[PDB]
Amino acid sequence: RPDNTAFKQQRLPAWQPILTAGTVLPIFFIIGLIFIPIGIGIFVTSNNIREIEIDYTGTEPSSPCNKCLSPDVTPCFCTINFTLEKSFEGNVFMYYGLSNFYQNHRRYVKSRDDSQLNGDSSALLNPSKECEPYRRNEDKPIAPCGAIMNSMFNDTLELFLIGQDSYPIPIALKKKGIAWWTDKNVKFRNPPGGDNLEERFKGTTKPVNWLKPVYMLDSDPDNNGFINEDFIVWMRTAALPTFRKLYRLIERKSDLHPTLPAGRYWLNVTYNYPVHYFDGRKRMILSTISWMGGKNPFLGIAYIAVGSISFLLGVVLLVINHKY
Amino acid sequence: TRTVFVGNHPVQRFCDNRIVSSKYTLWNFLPKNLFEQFRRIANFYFLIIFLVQVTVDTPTSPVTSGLPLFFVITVTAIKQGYEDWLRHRADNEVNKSTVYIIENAKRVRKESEKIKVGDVVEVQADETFPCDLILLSSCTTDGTCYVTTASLDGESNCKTHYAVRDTIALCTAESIDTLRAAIECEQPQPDLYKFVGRINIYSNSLEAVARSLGPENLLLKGATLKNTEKIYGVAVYTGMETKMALNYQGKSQKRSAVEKSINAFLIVYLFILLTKAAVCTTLKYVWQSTPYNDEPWYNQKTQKERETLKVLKMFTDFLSFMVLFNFIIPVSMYVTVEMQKFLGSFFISWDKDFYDEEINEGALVNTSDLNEELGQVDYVFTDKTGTLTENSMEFIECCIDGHKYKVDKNREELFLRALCLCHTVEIKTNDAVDGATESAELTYISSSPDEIALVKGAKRYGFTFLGNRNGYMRVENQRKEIEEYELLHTLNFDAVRRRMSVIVKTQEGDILLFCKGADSAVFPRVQNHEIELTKVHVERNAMDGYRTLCVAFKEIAPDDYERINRQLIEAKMALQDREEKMEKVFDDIETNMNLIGATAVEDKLQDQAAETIEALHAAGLKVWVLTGDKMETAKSTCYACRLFQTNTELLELTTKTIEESERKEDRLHELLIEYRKKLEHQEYGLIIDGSTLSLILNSSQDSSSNNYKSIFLQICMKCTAVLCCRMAPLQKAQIVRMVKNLKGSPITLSIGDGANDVSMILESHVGIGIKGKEGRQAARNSDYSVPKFKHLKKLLLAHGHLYYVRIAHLVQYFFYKNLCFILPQFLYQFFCGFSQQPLYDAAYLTMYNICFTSLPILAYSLLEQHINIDTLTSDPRLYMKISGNAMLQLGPFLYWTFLAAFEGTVFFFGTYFLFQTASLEENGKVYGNWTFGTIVFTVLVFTVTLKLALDTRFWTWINHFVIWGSLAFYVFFSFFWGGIIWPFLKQQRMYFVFAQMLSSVSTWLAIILLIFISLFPEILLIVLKNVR
Ligand SMILES: Nc1ncnc2c1ncn2[C@@H]1O[C@H](COP(=O)(O)OP(=O)(O)CP(=O)(O)O)[C@@H](O)[C@H]1O
Ligand SMILES: *[C@@H]1O[C@H](CO)[C@@H](O)[C@H](O[C@@H]2O[C@H](CO)[C@@H](O)[C@H](O)[C@H]2NC(C)=O)[C@H]1NC(C)=O
Ligand SMILES: *[C@@H]1O[C@H](CO)[C@@H](O)[C@H](O)[C@H]1NC(C)=O
Repeated sequence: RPDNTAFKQQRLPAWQPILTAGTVLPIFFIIGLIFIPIGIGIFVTSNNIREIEIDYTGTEPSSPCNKCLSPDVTPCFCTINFTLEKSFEGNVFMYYGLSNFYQNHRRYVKSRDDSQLNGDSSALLNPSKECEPYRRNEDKPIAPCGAIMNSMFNDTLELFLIGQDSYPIPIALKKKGIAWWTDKNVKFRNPPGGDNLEERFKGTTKPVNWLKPVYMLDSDPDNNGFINEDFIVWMRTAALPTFRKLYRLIERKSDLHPTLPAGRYWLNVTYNYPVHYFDGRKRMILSTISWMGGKNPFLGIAYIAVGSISFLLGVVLLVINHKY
Repeated sequence: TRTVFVGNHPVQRFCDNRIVSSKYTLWNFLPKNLFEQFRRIANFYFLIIFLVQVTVDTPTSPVTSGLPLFFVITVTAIKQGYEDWLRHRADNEVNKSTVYIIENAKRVRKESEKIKVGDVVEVQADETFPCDLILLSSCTTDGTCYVTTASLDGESNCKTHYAVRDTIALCTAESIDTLRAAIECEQPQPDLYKFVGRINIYSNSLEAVARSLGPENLLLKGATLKNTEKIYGVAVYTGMETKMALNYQGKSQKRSAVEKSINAFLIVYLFILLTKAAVCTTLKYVWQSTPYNDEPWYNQKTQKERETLKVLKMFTDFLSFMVLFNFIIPVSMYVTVEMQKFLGSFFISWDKDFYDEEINEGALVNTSDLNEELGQVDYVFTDKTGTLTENSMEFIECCIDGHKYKVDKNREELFLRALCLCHTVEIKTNDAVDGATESAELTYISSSPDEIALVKGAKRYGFTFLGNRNGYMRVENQRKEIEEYELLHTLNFDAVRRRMSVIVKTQEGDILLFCKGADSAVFPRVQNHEIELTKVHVERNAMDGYRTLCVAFKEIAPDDYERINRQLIEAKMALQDREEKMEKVFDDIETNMNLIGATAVEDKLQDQAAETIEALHAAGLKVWVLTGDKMETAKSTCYACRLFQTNTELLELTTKTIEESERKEDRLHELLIEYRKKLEHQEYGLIIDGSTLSLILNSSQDSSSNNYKSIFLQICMKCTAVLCCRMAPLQKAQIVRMVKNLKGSPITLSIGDGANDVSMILESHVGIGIKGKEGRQAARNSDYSVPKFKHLKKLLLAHGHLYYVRIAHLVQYFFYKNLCFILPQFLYQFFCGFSQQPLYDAAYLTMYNICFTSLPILAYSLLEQHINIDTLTSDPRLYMKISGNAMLQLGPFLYWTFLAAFEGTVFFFGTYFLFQTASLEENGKVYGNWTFGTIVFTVLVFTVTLKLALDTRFWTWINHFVIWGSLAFYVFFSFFWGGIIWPFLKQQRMYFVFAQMLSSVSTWLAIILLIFISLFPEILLIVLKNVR
C-alpha cells in the first residue's frame, strides 16, 4: 500500500564504488608514472632558459651610477656593463622588476577610477571620490586620476651591443603589444569623440608627478591616450611586493642569428624613478620564454617531489601489506 | 471549577470558538519571524557585520555581506512562512463549517466559529464535532452513540460513549424548554482522557439530581461521529480551551546531541576570528612602526585620514579585520541544516518495512527533529506485555480452590460467574450470520486483552457472557437461562492498585463484590488461611511463563450497602482530585475477599522479538525491561526473548530475598562488589521489584557514608541486561530519570505499547510508541511510532545511523568549507602592507557560500548511505557502535581543522612560489593580483568539492549532477561575470581575469597539482584504513 517508488524507499540506482586497498594501491603507482614524466619534462624546459637581472638600484659605493642616487639634475644617466655568456636564441623579453614596492595596498589599489579610463565622457571631467589624494590639483580634474596611474614608472632604459670596435651597436626595442589585448582595446579607451588626442582633454590636466600630459605619452596615435602600453602595464597592480612588469620585447629577427649574441653590453638608464626612499631596489630582467613561461624551478621541483613521494609510499605499502 | 448552563439561561465571560492553529498573522509576520531568526547566533552575528559595513569605511562593499545574509533569510522566511500559511487555510476550514444550533425551538445553521459556551449543538452522522460537547441525548433511547477518534490520536475503531440518563427522553422534544443544568468541569486539562464534571438538572418544581459526569460523556472536538443518526450536545469548552486544541505543544524535547556541537564550534570560531584579527592587527601597528613604510610618497594618505586620532584609527582597523574575515563563520548553515531535516525526514515514514499488513498502516514520525538522535541511544527501555508479546491471550489451565478445575457446584459455579462478570467486554452489539460461524458473531471489543481471553475462556466452559442489555448483564450458564445481572458499580482498573471490581446484585437476592488483580495485590486482602492452598499453583503457572490473575468474591450485606453506595457516589461528585479521592473510597472497600480461584493466561512472542534483542546487544546498547507482571513470568519471557543466555548469574532483589527493611543492602553490597566488582562477560544480569526499588531511591538519605542509591546505580552501568517486574505506572519513570542523570547523559530510548507507558515515553530522550492492540495513548505521545517491535531494529541501526553520518559529516564539512576559503585572505595580509586587501574579488565572496558550494553538501546530506542500507541492518556488530557521538567529538573536529590549515596553506604558499616566475603565459605577459585571486580561488572550489567526491560512498544520479553541476557552473560563472557586466559596476577589475588564468598551460599544472597536494593528506587515510 505504501508508495513503492524507487526514491522514497531510499534505494535509488547507485554506483557504490568499492574503494579498498587492494583496488587503491595502483592509485599511487599510476601517478608516479605520469607526474615524473612531467616533473622532469618541465624541469628541462626550465634550466634551458637563460636570464639576467642587473640590479641597478644603486646604494653601492662602487655602483657605476651612484652619482645620481642622490637628488641631482633630473636627466641623470647611468651606464652598466654586463656580459652574456650563452647567447639568446628566441625572441627575448625585457622586464623591469622592483621590490618593497607594495603596489597591493588597499589604500593604493582603490586609487584608480576604472570607469574613467574606459572613456566615459561625463565621468571624465569629474572623477570619482576614490582617487582622492590625487583627485584635483589647482581645483581641476585629473585625466588618469589616482595614485596608481600617478606614480607611473618613468625612466627610459636602453641596451647597446659593443662590437669588436668601441662603437656600440644599438639593440632595437619594440614597445607595442605588451599588454593583454583584451584590456588594451576594450578596457582602456580614449575619450568619447575627437580627432586630435588633445582636444578631447579639455578640462582635465596631467597628474601631479608626471612631466608631460597624457596626450603626449607617444606620437603614434595608436598608443597615445590611455592606450599607452607603458601606461597600461603599469596599471594592472603588482600582485606582490617583489614583482616585475613587462617593459619591452625584442622580436626574434627572421634570420638565424642569436637575438642576443654573447659578450658584454652597455645599459644606460635615464635614472628618473627614485626608490631609494622606501628602501626599494630596482632591476632589469632579460629573459627568454618557453611554453612554461619564464624561468621558474618550482613547478619542476614540485612534481618531482610529489611524483616521487606518492610512488614511494606505494612501495612501503606494497611491501608492508604482503609481509602481513 | 467553571460553570455552565444548557440554554445559557439559568433558573462574554468565556473564550470564543475560533481555533487559531497558526503562530504568525497577516500583520506581525516580519516583526516576529525575523526576531525568531536573528536571535540565533550565526544569523545575528552576520547582522552586526552588516551595519559595521554600512557605517564604517570598510574593504568589501556591503553587498558581499548583506546579500548572503538577506538570501539565507528570504529562503527561510518563505518556507518557515508559507509552511505556516498551510495552517491558516487549513484552520479557516474547520472553524468555518456548518454546524446547526438550537436557539429557541430553532435548528439554526450557524458557522462553527460562532458557537459559545453553554448552548445546544446538533450533529448528524459522519460529521465532525463542533467542540467538546456533553452528549445529552440521541435519536434513539439507550443514550448511546459511538465515536471514532481517527484524527486526535489516530485510533480507527468505533468507541461508544453514553448520554445522561435524566435526559435521554429529550430528543426533538423541545429540550430548549429552559432546560436546567449546571455543568461544572475542571478547568480544561489537555490530558484528553480525564474529565471530571457534574450536572444539576432541575425538574418542573424542584430537583437537584447530582448526575456525575466522566470522560465517557465528553465528545472531543474532532472525533468523527459514526453509526448513528444524530445527537444533541451541550458545549462545555469552545476552542483554544477544548482538549484537542491544547495538544499542539510538544516542542520541549527537540534538543539533539548534534545541535549543541554546532554551538560549540562557533564559540570556537568566534574565538578564532578574533585571534585572526588581533594577531593580524598588532602586526600592523608594529609593522607601520617604520616612518616611511606607510604612505611612502606613492600612496599619500588622504589629508583627512592623516589628522585622525591614532587610538580611534587603532579601532577602525580591528573593526576592518572582522569585516574582512567574517566569512570564517558559515553563513548558509542555518538554512541547509534545516532544509535538510524538512526535505529529509519523511524517509522514516515511507520505508515500506515499517508497514504491518494487519494494522494497514506504516510508521509515523511525530517529531521532525530527533531524527539524528537515533544513532545515539545507549539504553533501551522496552516493555514486556504489549511490545515483546502481542496482545492475543488464550485462557488455559485455570485453578479454582487449588483444585485445577477441568467443588462441582458448591463454589465452582460461582467462580465462572466471576470470570464472566467484572470486566468491560462490551460484545459486538451488531449481529452477524449465526449458524455458520462457530457460535455467533460474538466479537468482543475491549482494551485489556488480559480479560478478553478470560471471557473466551469461560465461553469454552458452561457460562458465557453475551449481555450488558439495558443496565443489566446476560449470561448462559450451560443452559437456556439469560439470568440477567443488575450492574451497580464498575470500579475501573487503576495500575497503581492492580485491581478492578464489580458490585452486582444477585438477580434474585443479595449483592456480590467480584474482583481480580495481580496476586501480590489481591492476597493482602483475603482470608489468609486460603493463600498457600492456591499460592503454589499461581507459582507454577507463572514459573512456566503464563500470565496470572486471582479472583475472589465478598458477599456484602444490604444494610452495609447503603453506606458504601452513598460513600461511593459521593466520592465522585468531588471535582477536586476525583480519581484519588475516588480511588481511596473503594481502596478500603476490598477489605477481606473470600478467594475463590486463580487463573493463568499464556502469551506469544512477536516475529523477531527474540531475534532483535539478540541484535541490540551486538549493537552495544544496554537493553532493559520494565514489565508489570509477576517476577517469575518476566524471567520466563526474558529467556525466550533471548536477553538472558543460559549462563547468566542473576542478581535478584525480589521480595523473595528482601522481606525486611535493612536486609537488602547487606545483600546489595555483597553481590555488587564482592560479586561484580572484583571482576563470557554477560555472566550477570539484574532483577528488581516495584517495592524493593522504592526502598532504595526514596530511602537513600540514611547511609550518607555510602549511600544506598549511589551504590545501586553503580551496578546498572555494569549490567548489559536488567529487568524490572511489578513496576508501577510512575516507577517506570523514576527509573529513566535515575539512569538519565548518571555519569554524563546516556541517551535513553524507551518504547511503550499502552496507557501504562505514557509516564516514560514522555520522559525519555526519544520515545518509540508501538501502535498495538490496546490503544494509541502510547503511540500518540511518542516521538515516533512503529506498528511492531521487529521494526525497532531497522529503525535504530538502518536509520538512526544514517541520520547521523549524514549530518555529522555536514556540520563538519560546512565549517571546513570556510576555514580554507578565508585562510589565504589572512596570509595575503602578510605580503601586503596589512592593509586588508581582499585576496579574492567580491563576486567570489558572496557566491562561494550560497551558490558555488552550497548544493554539493546538501545532496550528500539527504540521499547517501556510506554503508549500503542492507549491509548495515544485517550486521549490527558496531555500525551502531562506531558512532557514539564520536563523529563530532574533539578528536575528529580538530582533524578537519588541521586539515583546513594545511589544505589552506598549500593553496596560498602553493601559489606564491608560482609567482616568482616573472610570467606564466607564452607571450611573456604578466599577471596582476586579481589573477592571484581566481587562481587561489579556482584552486579552492575544485578542492572543497573534490574533497567531497572522495567521501560520497553512494553515487546516485543526483550527486553526479550536483557536484559536476557546481564545478561546471563555477568555470562558467567566472567566464560570464568575467566578461561584460560593466554597466552597473564601478571597478571592471575582473574584466578578463579568468579567461587569461586558463590560457597559460603552465597554470593548470599548478592547479592540477595544488589540488593533489591538498588532497594527498586525504587519499592517504583511505589507503591507511583500507589496509587493515
Ligand atoms: N481486567 C483485569 N483484571 C485483573 N487484573 C488486571 C486487569 N487489568 C489489568 N490488571 C492488572 O494490571 C497489571 C498490569 O501490569 P503492568 O501494567 O504493571 O505491566 P503490563 O504487563 O500490563 C505491560 P503494559 O502496561 O504495556 O500492558 C497486571 O499485573 C494485571 O494483574
Ligand atoms: C618620475 O616620477 C617620479 C615619481 O616619484 C618623480 O620622482 C620624478 O620627478 C618628479 O616630477 C614630478 C613633477 O613633475 C613630481 O613628482 C616631483 O617634482 C618629482 N619627484 C618628487 C621628488 O616628487 C618623475 N620624473 C619625471 C621624468 O618627470
Ligand atoms: C648610454 O648613454 C650615454 C650617455 O652619455 C651615451 O654616451 C650613449 O648613448 C650610451 N653609452 C654611453 C657611452 O654611456
